Amino acid sequence: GKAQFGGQRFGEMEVWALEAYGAAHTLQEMLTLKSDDIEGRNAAYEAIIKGEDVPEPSVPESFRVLVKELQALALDVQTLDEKDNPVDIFEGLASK
Amino acid sequence: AAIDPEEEVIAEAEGVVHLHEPASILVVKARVYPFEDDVEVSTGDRVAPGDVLADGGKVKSDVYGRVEVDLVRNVVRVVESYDIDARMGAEAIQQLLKELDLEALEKELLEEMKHPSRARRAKARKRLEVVRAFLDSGNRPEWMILEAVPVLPPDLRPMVQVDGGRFATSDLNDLYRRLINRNNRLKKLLAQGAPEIIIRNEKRMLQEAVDALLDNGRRGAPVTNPGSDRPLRSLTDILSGKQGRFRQNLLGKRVDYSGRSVI
Amino acid sequence: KDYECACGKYKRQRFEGKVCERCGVEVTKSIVRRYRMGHIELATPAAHIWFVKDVPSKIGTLLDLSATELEQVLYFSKYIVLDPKGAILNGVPVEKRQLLTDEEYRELRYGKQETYPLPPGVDALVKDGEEVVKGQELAPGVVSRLDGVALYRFPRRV
Amino acid sequence: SDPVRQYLHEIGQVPLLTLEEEVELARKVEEGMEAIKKLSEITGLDPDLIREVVRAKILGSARVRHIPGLKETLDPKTVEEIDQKLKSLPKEHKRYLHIAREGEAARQHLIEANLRLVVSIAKKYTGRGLSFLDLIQEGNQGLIRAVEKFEYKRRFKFSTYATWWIRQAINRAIADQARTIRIPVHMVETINKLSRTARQLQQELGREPTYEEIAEAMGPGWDAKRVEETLKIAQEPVSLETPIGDEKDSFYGDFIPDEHLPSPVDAATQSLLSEELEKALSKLSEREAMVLKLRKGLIDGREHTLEEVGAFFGVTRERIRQIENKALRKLKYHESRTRKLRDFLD
DNA sequence: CTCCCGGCAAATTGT
DNA sequence: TATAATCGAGCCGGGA
RNA sequence: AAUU
Ligand SMILES: [Zn+2]
Repeated sequence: GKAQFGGQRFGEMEVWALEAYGAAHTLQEMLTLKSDDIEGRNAAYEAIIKGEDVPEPSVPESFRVLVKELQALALDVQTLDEKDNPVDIFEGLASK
Repeated sequence: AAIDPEEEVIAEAEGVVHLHEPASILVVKARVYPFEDDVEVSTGDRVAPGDVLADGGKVKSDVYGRVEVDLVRNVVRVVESYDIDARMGAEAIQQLLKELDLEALEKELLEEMKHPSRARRAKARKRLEVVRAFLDSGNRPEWMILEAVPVLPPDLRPMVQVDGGRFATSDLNDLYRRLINRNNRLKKLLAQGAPEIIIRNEKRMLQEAVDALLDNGRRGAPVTNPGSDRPLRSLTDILSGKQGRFRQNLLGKRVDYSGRSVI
Repeated sequence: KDYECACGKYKRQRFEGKVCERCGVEVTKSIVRRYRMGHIELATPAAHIWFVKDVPSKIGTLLDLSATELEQVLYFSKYIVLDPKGAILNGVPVEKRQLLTDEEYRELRYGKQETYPLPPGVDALVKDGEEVVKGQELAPGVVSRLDGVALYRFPRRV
Repeated sequence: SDPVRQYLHEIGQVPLLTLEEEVELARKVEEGMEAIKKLSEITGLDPDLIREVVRAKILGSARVRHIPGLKETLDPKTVEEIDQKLKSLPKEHKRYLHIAREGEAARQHLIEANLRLVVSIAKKYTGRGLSFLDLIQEGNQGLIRAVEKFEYKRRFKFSTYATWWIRQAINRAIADQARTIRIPVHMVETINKLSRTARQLQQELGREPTYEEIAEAMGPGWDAKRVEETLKIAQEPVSLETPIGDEKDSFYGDFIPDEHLPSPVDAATQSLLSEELEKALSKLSEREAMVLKLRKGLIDGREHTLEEVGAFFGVTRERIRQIENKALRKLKYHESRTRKLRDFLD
């Protein structure tokens, strides 16, 4: 909303449009650097004010929210690599 | 014997005693075993036929039952009853789930798969699909019962001061609080040896608190904040639906570098 | 607060990983309050409602328990027998995974008994300690409903 | 299907006590506690440990668990040992075991027989922020208390003594658990008093009273400022999930900015600032740059006194003041030259 | 059959 | 801490 | 409740 200085909602149907165009990098930007990817949006802004090209995105924070919410439900959600070894998308912050 | 020294009945001289006009008569289905010397079992003990009761082993029990040591009638009663193990609640179910050999049940269910009747084969399949799910996955069935309940990180259920210095907080905090209160009270009631009726009530209330936390409204009346009809928003409600985590923050988002105007 | 413990003994990043002895807080990024989970240790296990109430129930299906049966055990309406210990009820032996009501469980576990009120002033026909058959008369208006040992409750006159 | 209705049915399965039966159980409980006291003397065993062992055998194999205050883990090994040591007593001593056992049994029965009393008291306290079943369990907690303190000799009926303990327990529950932000019971007492008073003032004045009018009505010690601060403290938080007007398509938490995490601009700005600050401090000697960092808190987060910086570099408090001004002066010179740090002053 | 649970367009604004 | 108080108050499709 |  305008009163909160809000951003526009790029909703499911809008994502379908980017998908049908096959615009994968445009879409990924919507999902990360221009939204909830915190590391990405900070780095992307810094690059633009320095004249560099925007960096490749990181994990959307709302996926991390989804993971923890499923843990609160006693469901174990594991991001795995091709070797089926766990990948830590919390970068060591959540493990003792 | 009585409250004060007077009004007591003290035997005037030598005599024998007879009891009359009792308030009520208690008929117990039990066995009575009189004893002259010392009794080796104390009252409340559970006993099977042949167990030694009193007088160094002379007197023993004929039935299965519960020990009542009568120091007035100088008799050891055994109330007919068994040491039966029967439970209620998620604890019983957790036990039955631990006692599952899934390997065996697959074998049994495959044998059931050869039966001519269509329904027999159908139900054995659906069960077998659940059996096989656990078998293939490596999940232990007793995990469907919770012992430790996870707590979501605080920043995902925040307590934040809004602009005016007022506080706004997520409904999950109230759902957890109900849980914690009921769990703690349960611990206290156990340490204080409450009767089973009281411990049972606490346990079923504990189940409901877990139920509202995970999926409120799913079973029974939905939990509400006081003086509001609004169901508290549980973990299931957060994940699912148009307003849920998936269709709101995951398949679509608000974005930066965007604007709007009249065309 | 980032790299700052609660009481403020260690306030900057030179300490990262220290756990303040006084206040007990780790010196790291405050972002972890989005990540680190707590837990509650239940006194009694509690069932996860998805695996109970999501049809066809997964718990019910593994254990061959219907929707009604699983409700009744979980919500403390009925006992379910793990080990009959030779129990028998109504002439037939109690078999494991059988559902018992409260009356059935109490009769099995604690035994069956009954107490009969005596009209005021009326004196008993049988004497205290005396074995009694079912149907036998205890008092002018009192008839016993079960076999067993009769016991005097409160003698008004000795 | 209704948890309350269910509980009401289970309590109705325990018949109420006769005057005789009430006294018998109460009597057996008192005598039983006395037996446990003596068993302590004879055996030299903690009275609580004996009490828990006696209680363990009465309730059955069902309930065996560790008890807090007790020093020993309470498990069948220890309860057999301790019960077997109690059964190792001579006949005249061993009689106290039988008494304690019957005491615990009678206590259980006494409690169970009074549960309907708690219900009728609890029903009156609904609507104060605890659910009916929550009030009943806390009331039951008080009922348990009443059985341990009851003196049957005084000839008062039990309902009389219990009611005090049950009412006390429910009221503590409401004061302790009803608020998301928990408040001390006495403070809760004051707030309710403040409420009652204002309701009186509004009933006589025909309009809402001022803070000053309440402060007078409250007596000495109270001015309007304190009346206001008390009400501020009494404010309960509001749900982040409260729906905003229109369709149910917007929640209140959605309109609240995150003031904590730095914004992309802020992250950029603070980072650039940390980098320019270091570029200027390396242009200072190591000895005079370290003093400035210790004094402004860039190391350790605290702004150290002049005396403390003297101890770590082992010099005089005046010497450390001198290198800070010459360090700061040299810093000032490099700044007038490169114009690097000026724009971060906003 | 009956019942019980899951669905029921998008973006925007306004008190 | 003691008179006595004892049981509440929207339509639709699909799958067991 | 509006706008398309
Ligand atoms: Zn600290």
